[PDB]
Amino acid sequence: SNRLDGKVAIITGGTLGIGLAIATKFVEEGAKVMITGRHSDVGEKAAKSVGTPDQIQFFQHDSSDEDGWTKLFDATEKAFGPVSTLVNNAGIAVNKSVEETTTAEWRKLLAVNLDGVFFGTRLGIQRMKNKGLGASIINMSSIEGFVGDPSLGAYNASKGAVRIMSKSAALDCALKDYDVRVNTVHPGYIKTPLVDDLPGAEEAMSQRTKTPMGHIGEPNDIAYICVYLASNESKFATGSEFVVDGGYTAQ
Amino acid sequence: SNRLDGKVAIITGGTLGIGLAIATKFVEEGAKVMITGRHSDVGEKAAKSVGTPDQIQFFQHDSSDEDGWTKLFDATEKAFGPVSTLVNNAGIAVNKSVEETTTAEWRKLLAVNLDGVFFGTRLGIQRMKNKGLGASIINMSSIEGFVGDPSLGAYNASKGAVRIMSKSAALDCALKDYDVRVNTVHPGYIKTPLVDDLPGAEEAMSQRTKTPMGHIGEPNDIAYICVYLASNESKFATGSEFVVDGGYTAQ
Amino acid sequence: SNRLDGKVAIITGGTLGIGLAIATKFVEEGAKVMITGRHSDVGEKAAKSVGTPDQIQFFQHDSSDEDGWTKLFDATEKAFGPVSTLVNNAGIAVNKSVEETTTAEWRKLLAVNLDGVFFGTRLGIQRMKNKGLGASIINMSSIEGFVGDPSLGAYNASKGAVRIMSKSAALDCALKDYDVRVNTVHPGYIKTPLVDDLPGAEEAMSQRTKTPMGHIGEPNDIAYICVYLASNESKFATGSEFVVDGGYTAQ
Amino acid sequence: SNRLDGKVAIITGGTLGIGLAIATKFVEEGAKVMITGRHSDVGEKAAKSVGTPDQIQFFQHDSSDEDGWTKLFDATEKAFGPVSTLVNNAGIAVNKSVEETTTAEWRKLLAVNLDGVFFGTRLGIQRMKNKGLGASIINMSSIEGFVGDPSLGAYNASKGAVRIMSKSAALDCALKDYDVRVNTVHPGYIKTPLVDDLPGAEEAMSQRTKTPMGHIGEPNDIAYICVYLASNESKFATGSEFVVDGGYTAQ
Ligand SMILES: [Mg+2]
Ligand SMILES: [Mg+2]
Repeated sequence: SNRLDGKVAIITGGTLGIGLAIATKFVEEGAKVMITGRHSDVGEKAAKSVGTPDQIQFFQHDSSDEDGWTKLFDATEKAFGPVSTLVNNAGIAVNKSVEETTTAEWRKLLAVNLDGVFFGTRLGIQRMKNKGLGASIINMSSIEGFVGDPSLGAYNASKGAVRIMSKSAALDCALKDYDVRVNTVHPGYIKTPLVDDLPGAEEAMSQRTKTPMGHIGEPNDIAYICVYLASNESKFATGSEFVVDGGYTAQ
Repeated sequence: SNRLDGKVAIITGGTLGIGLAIATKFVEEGAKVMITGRHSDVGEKAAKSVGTPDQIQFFQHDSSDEDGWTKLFDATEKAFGPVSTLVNNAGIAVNKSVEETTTAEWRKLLAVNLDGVFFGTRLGIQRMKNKGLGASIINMSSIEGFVGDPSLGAYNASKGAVRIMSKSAALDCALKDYDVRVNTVHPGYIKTPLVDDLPGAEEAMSQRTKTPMGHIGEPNDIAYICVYLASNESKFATGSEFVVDGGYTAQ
Repeated sequence: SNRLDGKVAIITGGTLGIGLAIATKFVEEGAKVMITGRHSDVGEKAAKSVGTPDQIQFFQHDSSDEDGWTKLFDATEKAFGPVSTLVNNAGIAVNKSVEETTTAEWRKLLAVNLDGVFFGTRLGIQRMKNKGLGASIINMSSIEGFVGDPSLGAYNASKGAVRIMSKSAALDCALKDYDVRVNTVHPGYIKTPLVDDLPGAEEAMSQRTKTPMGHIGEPNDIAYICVYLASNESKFATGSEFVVDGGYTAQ
Repeated sequence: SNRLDGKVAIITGGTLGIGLAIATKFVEEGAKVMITGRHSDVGEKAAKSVGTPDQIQFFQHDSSDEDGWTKLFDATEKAFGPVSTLVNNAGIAVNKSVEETTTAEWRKLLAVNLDGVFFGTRLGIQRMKNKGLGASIINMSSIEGFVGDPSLGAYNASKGAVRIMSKSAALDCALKDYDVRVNTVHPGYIKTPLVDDLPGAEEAMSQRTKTPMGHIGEPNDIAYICVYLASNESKFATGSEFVVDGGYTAQ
């Protein structure tokens, strides 16, 4: 309770799934939140479901849209004051091996999962540093930032990039005393409506050879590690990877 | 607040420093705690400083003492009910390169830092599994479980061992549905009275080439990640390494 | 001696530095080699400096040029027969933090260091699979695929991406029994004429806080690990990272 | 051919399997070799199977025997001159989870797999430093130094320890300009006569969920990486881990 007192957070892809759970717990611990998403119909319903406009608002945005990032920050500042916390959560996947990935698929995925994370991280550092906010940038990877999957080629590329880029940003921010931390979170498989929509997906992910726990996680498993990283409890963590994966990467 | 509702924790080396901060925050979040340490004079004062006997007690023990482990568990059960949570925190260091380590130094260090962790982990699994406790075993490494230090040879050995042994235990516990998670925590340098006692130590550890933040951490930086791992918030994390190091290992 | 009997290799950025040493040793070990580079004057002179056209040729190419990759594979086949070995070595750097990277610098570095490696890996799998060649794709990272550097933000993103994408491609090729291995090489600092042109650069890179050996490496340190990976000596190695760094990443 | 000109190597557990293939290739590449093993009958026959006494000899030793290590180095010097290269290959396994490991099994496995490697590394540094030998210490781990296995608890502890202790020793040797490199080798599953004696073992280890290549390796896959590490070809490699696993750890 009140673990995020006074924080102001942007969560990209905050209207569904993992993003939405992050938002929900952020609001519960006292943060002001701006969630983003591509569809206003979903976005505005999501925001209202979590709380009132003085707690949480929606902002329509594609994380691959560089200019929209500037608008997003300005809007969040107008609503809630200076942003302290950024969760780069929006992502997409392509279910293809490297061999079978088209160039269009490659660029589309990178623009969200890599360029978007870059735009958010770069803008977040510039806007959040040197303000005594206890600022924190939480970049969503994946277990796919640690291990390959033969049918997630471009996704693996994007998540390996976010992993190491985040260390670079962490170190610069530390060395320059910016009061900004940057860390990555690496979910294993997580049960969401989208997973429920793909027959047999949870069942495959729940095989012991994939997830040793023999079941997949839930959105709140990611929201709780994000609360920790956004909070000043984690003021000495920067440049680190936080895995919450049911044992996936342990074997 | 009440993040450790109903938990019963053993924290080895709980009377000083990082251990003591863990204990303090554990009690604050509603856990019952048994702290261990080598000296009763220090131990009993430490326990009373944190709370009353129905919250926290001391138990004298050297973590390298296999038979004492059994007593420790029995005592903790007698005081507080079934143990749910084990923090293997007790450790020592030897300030020697591998080349310059005597065999006596080697065995002494291993007996605490490796055998002790093994005895605790093995006994913890046996006593905690299959009880619906939400059991959690948190094994203290180190940044020295990731990277070498030329003057910490045996220490590096012990911390690399704990790191991977912990994954083995994690996986067995998961695959057998024991309801026990095992994870490791990897502090960077942390300011304690013992560090304050070694002239120039904090100053050396605070050089940017060591810790990018340009200062070292404090005991509560470790206590907070331990609260998370002991709590059911982290029910999908097992077999993972959690680093809190000021950027040390990021560069 | 004759460690690469019968192999046919493409080495991108093969006209200078690391690439040129790889090419030199490849030819010494009996491979046929196509080197690429941006300047025809340089490339032709480099090929002739190594051997005759029956051993080594040049093909002008920018590794970001998708169509030109098809032309390079066609050309190499026409000269030497079916390609067995690809070294994705071309790369560029931007000396900027994430915070200070322009979008143009981001895209230009990614086009070479990431898209180019994708284009080469994808086409290499297509062309080399299922031909009993003992095919091997060697993707040049860097130490910057393991650790961050505060002033190499885009470069870190690109080297992280190559690291994990290469595991994805390894796994698919193994699972499909393609007779293609994929592995990464991670040089630390290496002395080249370009380093020699920057006063003080080698000395800085040779500080013990950077390279524990107290000096930097030479192009042949990367050529020898590449001969191992290209040869059938490494037939059981796939999806692995091979680091040759003077200790940089060990501390 | 002549890749180990002038070298003098000790290989522990050199009479069978991986060790014997290392010894065979070492001799083929011009090294002088002392192999160790427990059974004199086996050892003498193995040495003679590889070459003559001017190329290779046997010394009976249990790698847990501290004093015998001094005797082994003395003996090797007397036969061949100053030792340049040490391969710490001897090891044993216990097929138990952490939970089910007796203390006796723990101590017996650690004495060989951990203390023995310490004793060899320590004495090797002492003996090989500062002699212009291009000295190289190659510590055999395993994939079990990266990932856990639920039924190899003590083995995982020992392989984690060797992994990181070896980085400590690398760093000290580099920093002190000792002309000693230390690196680890991490085999995945390898076909030997001992595997062949367990019905079904190879088939199980060859499942794609274990080894993506769908088959296991052979002793020469580990011998070739060891020739690279022992040779001056790898003069800039220290403190690194070299994995040869058929993809095991990539997924
Ligand atoms: Mg795995
Ligand atoms: Mg480092």
